[PDB]
Amino acid sequence: AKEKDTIRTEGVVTEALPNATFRVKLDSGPEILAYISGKMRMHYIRILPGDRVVVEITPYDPTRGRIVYRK
Amino acid sequence: KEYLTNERIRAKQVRVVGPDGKQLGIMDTREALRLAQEMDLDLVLVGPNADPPVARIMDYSKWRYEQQMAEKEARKKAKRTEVKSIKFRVKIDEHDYQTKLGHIKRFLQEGHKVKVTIMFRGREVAHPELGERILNRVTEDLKDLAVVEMKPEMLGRDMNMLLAPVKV
Ligand SMILES: [Mg+2]
Repeated sequence: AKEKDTIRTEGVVTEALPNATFRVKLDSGPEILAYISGKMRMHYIRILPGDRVVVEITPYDPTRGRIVYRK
Repeated sequence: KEYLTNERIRAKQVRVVGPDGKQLGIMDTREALRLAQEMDLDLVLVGPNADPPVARIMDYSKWRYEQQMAEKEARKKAKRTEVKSIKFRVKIDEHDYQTKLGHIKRFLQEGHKVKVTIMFRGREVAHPELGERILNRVTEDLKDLAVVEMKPEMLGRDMNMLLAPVKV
């Protein structure tokens, strides 16, 4: 089925954490745990604090996200 | 400081200067040496730049020792605290920051000027702001102990600030 409820909202990176997990403050409002894309990791695209990435968000829990796009 | 003495002298006629700052006249090198011997002291060709290139009786060795003693005091106080450098980084976490701050405080107490420096990599966008966030805060914390002499200043791949202490 792939539930396409996936919330494609932008956020500027507040903070860096390990394993490429990042508190990113959103255009939407909150700062929530959002970890990297696999794609980005593969491509070695270094997320650094102060960047407008696209944090994909689950409707089950927005408090965790997933970074999609390169800054 | 390092002068030319008794048997180093080839200046034929020296405008002789006695033990204390005397003016006897223009004596031959040999004559000057003889005079020195008479007092037992050391005749010092202090200047070949002068008028009849000049040699001056003194206890050269002793004088030098004295100078060194005096100079030692000066030389010890010549360095007398320089620059301690600390390299922060754009990310910086809290305990580390605290540690750094403590170090800086210690340095200030000791008496040294402090290069509060940041090394950078890529991503120059948030860079200066981030630096400010650290550095200015740090300065504020040590406002009781330190004075800003250099502000957020660029070196290209870096950034640098300076904190001399408050009281000399
Ligand atoms: Mg979607």
